[PDB]
Amino acid sequence: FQVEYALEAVKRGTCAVGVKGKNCVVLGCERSKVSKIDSHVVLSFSGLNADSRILIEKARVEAQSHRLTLEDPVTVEYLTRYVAGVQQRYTRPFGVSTLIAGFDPRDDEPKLYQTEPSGIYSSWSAQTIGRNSKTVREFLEKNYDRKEPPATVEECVKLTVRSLLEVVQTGAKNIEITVVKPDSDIVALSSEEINQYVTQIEQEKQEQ
Amino acid sequence: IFSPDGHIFQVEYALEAVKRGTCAVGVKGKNCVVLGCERRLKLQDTRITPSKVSKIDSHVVLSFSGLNADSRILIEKARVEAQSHRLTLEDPVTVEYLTRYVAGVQQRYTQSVRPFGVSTLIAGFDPRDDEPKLYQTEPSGIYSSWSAQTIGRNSKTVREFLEKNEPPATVEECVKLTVRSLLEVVKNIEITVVKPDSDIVALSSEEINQYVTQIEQEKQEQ
Amino acid sequence: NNYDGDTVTFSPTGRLFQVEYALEAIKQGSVTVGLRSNTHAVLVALKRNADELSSYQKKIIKCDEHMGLSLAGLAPDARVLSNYLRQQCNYSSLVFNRKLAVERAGHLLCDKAQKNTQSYGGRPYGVGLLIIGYDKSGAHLLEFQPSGNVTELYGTAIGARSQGAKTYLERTLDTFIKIDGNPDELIKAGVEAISQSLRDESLTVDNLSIAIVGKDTPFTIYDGEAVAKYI
Amino acid sequence: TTFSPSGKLGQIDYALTAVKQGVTSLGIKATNGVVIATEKKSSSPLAMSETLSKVSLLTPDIGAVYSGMGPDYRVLVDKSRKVAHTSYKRIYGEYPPTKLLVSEVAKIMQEATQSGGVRPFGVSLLIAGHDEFNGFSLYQVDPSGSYFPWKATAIGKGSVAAKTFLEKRWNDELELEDAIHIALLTLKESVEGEFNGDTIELAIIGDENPDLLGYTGIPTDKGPRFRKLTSQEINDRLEAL
Amino acid sequence: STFSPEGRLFKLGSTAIGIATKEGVVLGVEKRATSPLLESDSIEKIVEIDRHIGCAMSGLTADARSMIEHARTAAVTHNLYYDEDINVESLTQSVCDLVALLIAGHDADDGYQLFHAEPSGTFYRYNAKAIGSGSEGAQAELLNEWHSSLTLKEAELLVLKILKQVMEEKLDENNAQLSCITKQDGFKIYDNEKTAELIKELKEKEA
Amino acid sequence: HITIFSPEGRLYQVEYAFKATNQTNINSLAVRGKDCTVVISQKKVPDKLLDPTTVSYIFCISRTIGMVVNGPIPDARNAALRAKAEAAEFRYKYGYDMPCDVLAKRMANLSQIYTQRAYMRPLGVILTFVSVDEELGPSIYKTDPAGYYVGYKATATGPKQQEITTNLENHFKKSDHINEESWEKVVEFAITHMIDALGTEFSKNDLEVGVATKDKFFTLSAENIEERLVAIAE
Amino acid sequence: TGYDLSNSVFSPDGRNFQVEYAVKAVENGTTSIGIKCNDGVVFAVEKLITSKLLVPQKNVKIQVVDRHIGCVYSGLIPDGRHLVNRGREEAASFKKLYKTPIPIPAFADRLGQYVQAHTLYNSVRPFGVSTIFGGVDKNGAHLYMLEPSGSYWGYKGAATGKGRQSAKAELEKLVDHHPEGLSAREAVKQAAKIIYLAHEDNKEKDFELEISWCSLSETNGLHKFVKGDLLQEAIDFAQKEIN
Amino acid sequence: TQQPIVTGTSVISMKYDNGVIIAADNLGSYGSLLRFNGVERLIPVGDNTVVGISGDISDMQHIERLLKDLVTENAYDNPLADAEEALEPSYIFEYLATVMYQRRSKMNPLWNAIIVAGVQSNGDQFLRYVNLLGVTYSSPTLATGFGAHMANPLLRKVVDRESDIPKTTVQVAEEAIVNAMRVLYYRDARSSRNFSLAIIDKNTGLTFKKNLQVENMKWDFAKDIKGYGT
Amino acid sequence: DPSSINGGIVVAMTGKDCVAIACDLRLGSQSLGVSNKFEKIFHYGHVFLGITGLATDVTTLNEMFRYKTNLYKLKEERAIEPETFTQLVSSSLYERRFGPYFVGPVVAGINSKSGKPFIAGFDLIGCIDEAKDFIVSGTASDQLFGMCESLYEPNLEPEDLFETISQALLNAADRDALSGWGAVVYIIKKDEVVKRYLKMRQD
Repeated sequence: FQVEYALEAVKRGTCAVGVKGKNCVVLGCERSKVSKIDSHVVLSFSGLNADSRILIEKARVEAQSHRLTLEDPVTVEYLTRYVAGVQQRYTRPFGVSTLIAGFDPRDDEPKLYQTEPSGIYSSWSAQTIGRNSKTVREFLEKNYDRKEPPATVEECVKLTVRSLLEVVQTGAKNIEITVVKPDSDIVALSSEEINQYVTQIEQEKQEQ
Repeated sequence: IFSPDGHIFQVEYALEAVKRGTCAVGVKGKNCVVLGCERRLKLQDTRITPSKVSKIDSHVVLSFSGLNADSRILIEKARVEAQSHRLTLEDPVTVEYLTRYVAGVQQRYTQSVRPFGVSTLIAGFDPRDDEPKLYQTEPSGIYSSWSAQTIGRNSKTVREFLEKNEPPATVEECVKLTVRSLLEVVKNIEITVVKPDSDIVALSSEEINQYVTQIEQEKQEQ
Repeated sequence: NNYDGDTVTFSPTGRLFQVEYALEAIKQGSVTVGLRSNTHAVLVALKRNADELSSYQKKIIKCDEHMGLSLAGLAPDARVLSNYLRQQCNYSSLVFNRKLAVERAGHLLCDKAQKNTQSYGGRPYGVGLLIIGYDKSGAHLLEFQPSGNVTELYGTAIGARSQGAKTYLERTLDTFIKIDGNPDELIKAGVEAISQSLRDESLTVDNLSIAIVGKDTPFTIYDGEAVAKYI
Repeated sequence: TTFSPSGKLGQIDYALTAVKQGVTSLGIKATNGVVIATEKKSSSPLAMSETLSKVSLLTPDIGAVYSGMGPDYRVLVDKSRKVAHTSYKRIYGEYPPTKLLVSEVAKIMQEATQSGGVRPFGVSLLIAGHDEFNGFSLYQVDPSGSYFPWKATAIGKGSVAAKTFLEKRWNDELELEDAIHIALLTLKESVEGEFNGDTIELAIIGDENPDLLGYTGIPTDKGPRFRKLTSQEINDRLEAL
Repeated sequence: STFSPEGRLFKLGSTAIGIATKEGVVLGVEKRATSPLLESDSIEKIVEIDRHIGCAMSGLTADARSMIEHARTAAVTHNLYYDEDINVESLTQSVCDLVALLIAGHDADDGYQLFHAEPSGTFYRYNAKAIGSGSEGAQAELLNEWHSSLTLKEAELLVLKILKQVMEEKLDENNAQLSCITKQDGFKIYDNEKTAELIKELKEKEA
Repeated sequence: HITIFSPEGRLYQVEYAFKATNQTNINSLAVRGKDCTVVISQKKVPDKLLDPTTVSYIFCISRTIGMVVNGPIPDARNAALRAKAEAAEFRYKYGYDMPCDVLAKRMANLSQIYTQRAYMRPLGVILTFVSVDEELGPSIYKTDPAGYYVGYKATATGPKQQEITTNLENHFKKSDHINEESWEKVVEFAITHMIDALGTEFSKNDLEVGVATKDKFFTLSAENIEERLVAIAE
Repeated sequence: TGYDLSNSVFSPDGRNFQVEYAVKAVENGTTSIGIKCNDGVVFAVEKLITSKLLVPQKNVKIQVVDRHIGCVYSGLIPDGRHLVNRGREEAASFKKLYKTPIPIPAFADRLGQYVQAHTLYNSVRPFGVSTIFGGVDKNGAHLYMLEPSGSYWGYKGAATGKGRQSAKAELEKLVDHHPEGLSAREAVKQAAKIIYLAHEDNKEKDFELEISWCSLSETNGLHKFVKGDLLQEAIDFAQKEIN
Repeated sequence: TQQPIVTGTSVISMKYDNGVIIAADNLGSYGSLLRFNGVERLIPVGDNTVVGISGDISDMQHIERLLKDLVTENAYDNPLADAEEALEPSYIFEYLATVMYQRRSKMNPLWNAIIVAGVQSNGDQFLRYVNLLGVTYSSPTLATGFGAHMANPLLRKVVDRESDIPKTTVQVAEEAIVNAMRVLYYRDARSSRNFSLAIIDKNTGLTFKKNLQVENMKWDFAKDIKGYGT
Repeated sequence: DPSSINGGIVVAMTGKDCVAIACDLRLGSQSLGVSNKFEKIFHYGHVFLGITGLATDVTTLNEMFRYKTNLYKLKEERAIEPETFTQLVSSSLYERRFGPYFVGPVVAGINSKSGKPFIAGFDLIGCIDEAKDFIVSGTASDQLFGMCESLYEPNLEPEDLFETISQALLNAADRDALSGWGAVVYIIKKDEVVKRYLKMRQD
């Protein structure tokens, strides 16, 4: 039941949300958990942040070692596989689930993945991990459409903030947003930007 | 090994051991960081007894609570790493970097043997900057910044006092706030003033007495 | 009881429960019969299938032209023991050009199996083996058990309901050891013996596996069409 | 050795109990020296009690006494000597100060408190020593590796009574001979059996002893500051007592 | 690590089915995406071990993935050292020498084979097999339908019928997936279009 | 079940190891002369099929050091082999013959190691080393499973340790070493204390005698024991 | 009881219970004996015929070490094989460093250290065999018997196994009847008689008698097995003495 | 070993119609100093095998110890070891060759050349050579050191090919061997007058004629030589 | 030669109650002069360590002794004294007996407690060369020995100590090919340290 208890530990970590658009992938977290592994890829986690440090450092070291062994940088698939492989090897085990998102080298398709204490990983168009992941995932299922995907960075950030605000108490002080864009154009939304979008959605939530 | 429902036994019990240890207090100012400890016996040698506040490098100090025996191991680990960083890079460690290392060493003993029953406040200034720094750590291996924080057996009480007690302006207000937190919770107090340019000094018993008598006169006034 | 769970614990009566349960492991397995004459040694095995759609387990392992063995119990332990026996015989051939005598092989397997029954952390091999071979001293047949005991025999049967086969072999001992100059009658006696251990089942071209080694016979395994003449 | 639900280290308290079962040992700091004292029990009248000394030299400036399990003290002492030489004197060409050697001994005992397969040491030490910089020192080191400096202290079965007596007697202006007098009185009050120069033993961290240096002609070298008081030296003081 | 007094050492997953024929071997797996957001294309319940060997699994848990990597390394090193593709039974032995598994592939030694690991790690060669919670119902249909002259065309519809019979949702080219190994084409996975037209063939058979 | 502190602070496993020392039910004595040291120990041969020459608990550790063990003979022989190895190692490493008390000290340290590490049990034996030291003269050093050891003026061990100890105490108080002039005289003296304390007269087969002298530790044979017994009868 | 689920434990009585439970394993083994001659030593052992399928006179249970040491044991037979293997490599090492064949007392010391070592650690089981061994060296013939506890003594005659009590009684009567000692030729027949008498209280099953011996005169100091004419002479003598 | 210090010079052997004859002198030379004259370099390993060794004498004694250990360990748990499953010449030679080649590979070679001569249980003569490098070969006649040049032609004149073995009797082969010893004594500076000779015969077993003398020396022509030139 | 490849000079002298340590500033590769700012005098509290020889080893030992002396200062709560520092340097140099640094160090300082001037020198592998008058190391060891022997005399006050040591270094460097490009002289006292840069030939 060791991995079951590790998953119970995951159930008490802060929630993290990811959304993939046509040209953007955006990660949001309740009040930076989203941390850069390589110039083009990031990792987000929920659970024991103490145990997350080893996973983050191993992932970073592996990304640089791959860039050193092969001329090409790591793909998001490769980094997700390595995170799963390490997270298995300690089965006390790490009580942390993770998301991995970014772009492949000289790529144009945003990637997003989720990984589990079981070592299971799978690609997701939008996914949540943490304490209230079930409610946020249910909310996403009725607001995201595979046949009508987000088109622009604005849509991606709006959808992420709206999903987090479902349970978050006060967005301006209780959520954070990072925007990952092709060719290591990763950026983190500042306070004024996030507040702009939050107020834009607030003006509509009050109306129904 | 994890407990059912996601707890971790030994870390919880190390937290209990920290909670039963003597207190350590900290206050960060606009221009300085002040750490305070209550010494909490008539034959114990005061002249040479070590202060709870310890230097980890020329610019950063560590204060601890809980098991005294484990504090030595943690402090020597931190000192060795701080000097190794200067071996590899010219620049001395940042305060954030040092608190991160001590969090890692605390964590590694929880998954590897028992956890250290120690929690710490870390204060200092970056090697060529001037902003105040104050950080905290606990056995789980997690850290956070603070404006003023405390650890130990009086924490449940003095913590709300410090919340009640816009950062303070000048070192006189910093030491005043520290000593007033120590006295308001109930003169045998260590006070260490950390200033940029590696000026780390502990206030003498007579300086403590001056501040304490001034604050008791203020308390008499109401 | 409290002495069952560890291999390094004697019971108050001096028994090693953890090894007797390994013997029960062979008692779980299907029957395999072995017998010898002065010139030929024969193995007969009743294979098992997990399902009607599934093929049968190979219960005869060929070491080389002069030696081979059959299994009863946990197959993976048989893999390990057989590859160790292969290593020993191969080492003997490389270092001495010498055919590893069957008794030497039997005692090497005994020594290896004994180690698991004395040191903590190791598990007794839950498989028993019948080993046949032909060397400068004639045909041989050995019985190996988890406890490490190795016994040289005229004939024997290990596995479920092997007691009837052993009774038949004991009854006919004075006969089949006389068989000379031909392997056919020895294999016939072997299949007659194994037939004693069948309930709600019968020998068939798919159940049965036969092997033989001798003066004029390098170790050969008969199966499928080849065994039809003996069933 | 693991935390109990109450936050206490489980087996350390048992080591402290074993120490409490040990015979009384004392330490007293004078302004110009340090005294460490202890009564030595005997297994039988036939045993040569003079064979074993509970007080032992760690460095020519540092000495140690204990209460608790004697064999543990002996192995901890030769470990302490080994570390004091290999780890400090081999490098710096000088013996470690009382603080540093006390820290290393505390580390030795703490490793057992933080490692599996080994029980903690069942001895509490009083390590008296002297330094050119820190001056005279007296440290009590517990089974847990926690060590604290004391002006005067007592350990063993007589701990509380001896401590309450020292609290009365000790003052900031004791000379070494006054400290020896107080130690003799305190340990006599705690010994239930016979009390004479052979059952008690004393050592002092005092002024230089060139008579014990064993060689002459080097003005710089000073000689041991630690020295045991012989049976006759103690008998002289008990007679003058 | 301890025997019971009976001589033994001290099912809920997703279903996978496979059929072996004189013409080829077909494998099928329930996908069962847990959310419409989940990338259905990223559920690889069937993977290649070698250009003529594929493995269908109840679930690609990391313990399964380590075994996949070990099997792939075994096949590649066999090719490196012997300049020949690994035989299916040899590969199964190497993996055993290292979850419910259907190791299946082709070679010129024994033709077309399908292997299933019994709980004790002993691989059995099968004509047809199913695993997962659906195996209990599937086994009777497999015993009923398999015949020595079964064609690959018929085997595909057989596996699809088993999936339809046991699955919780109406078959389509996304919620279920097929793969086959053939002497000429090697191991290949049926694309969504081919799976779709096979589903329409199944519907036409039903009609 | 292991060498760890009970809540009382006692090591029950070591205490049990002490009790194992009486399993053999044989008593021993060591006494110091002016110039020699003597060992008297009971040889009890329960079975007539045994070879009495091979039934022994006195061990020749080095040229000068002899050892006497009470407790199970397997542990006694393990300790004897270890002591022989330590003595040879010391002679090799430090260039001179091992002192008796220093060997006692390393054996005590080694025994204490078992008393702390839970990996291995203590040896249920009590070792008594005897020598005429190159510097310190006659020496007796009894060692305990706890890792405790001390020199002795005279020593007795076994089930009836207390009676022999009382007799030795009375003799010493009525007279630190035995005033006899030759080793035979002190051997006879120790045999007489065995006779009186145990109230039993020994045959030449029931006694073992090891005599430590300058550069020679040796064990008396049966006929030498008979010589000493007849000298007592004289 | 308690205090007997582990090997490296003393009970409150100071008793290693696991070693005693191992000893009780020896008490279930077939009888084996050894007898010292004037110029040699003889070994014999019962071999129970579990069934007629056993090949006669090929399942040997007496083992040689080096060339001058003979070993026989009762109890867990593979444990005895393990002990004999260790003894063989110890003898090889001794003959490598030095050149004289390992003296019987030295070999006994080596085996006692090895067996006693198995009673020290929780992680290893005690030997389940009591082994009778001996041989001829520069100082004549020696006979030793070594118990699971690692204890061993030199013996004039030794017997271990299920029938050890009656064998011991008859060995006592033997050494009493022959005050001048036995010759090898006499002792072979005598040990055959002793083994036959030992089986009489274990006569539920058939048995085969295996004999071996080493002597200065009749083997020139090398361990050898009783075969052919002498073996049959011993068998007829034993059966005549039983009839 | 990197250099041979004390060495035995040469061993020769040939196979005749019923077995093998092998001989070697008893002198171990410390450089040019004929230091030790009592060395035995023919090592019987059974009634069917004898091993002749040349080169470093210390390595020869090591190899002799290895052969003794082979004989000792073959008898363990081998009730038939004295009549069948006994050590054949082939097994001895194969073990020695494996050891020699392994030592060579580790750059720690045994500086010896070994001739293993004997008869297999089927009666076929065994005669093979192995040296420090692991080089092995068989021939009707074998020799080591100066024997490979001086003696070997003399033996080959008797048995030049496998067809000549059945034509060669005991006396012919022994005369050839003794003449080869006499020639080697004449012309080999490292050789000695005393030599040992061993005969293994498929019928009569191992005969081991030790400390033979070189006889019928021819020196009487030396009286007529009057130095260099005139 | 690793010791001659980079050149450089170091010299130390003892005054009545003060010490002076001085070095040249040239760094080069035999013929070619590379830098004129390679100061070979390092200080750890109140004790000064000059190091000549292979420049990579000079830097490596500067880092090593910075680390070790900082740890000493922290865990001792007091600065390392010249004698203790000399012992530390000797032990650290011998640690690589078979892989030694190709350097010649020179320690100079004033013991804080006794207040007595102290100087010492070393070889490649830590042979302590404690001397009471002056210490010399570098490519111009011969020139400096002769010059200091001629000029030095006991009990020089700080001004005359400066003049003597500066003249010795200047005249020694002017006769050494691999030394020069200016020099720096430290005058060390019980309460202050004065660093001065000397004018000299730039060839």
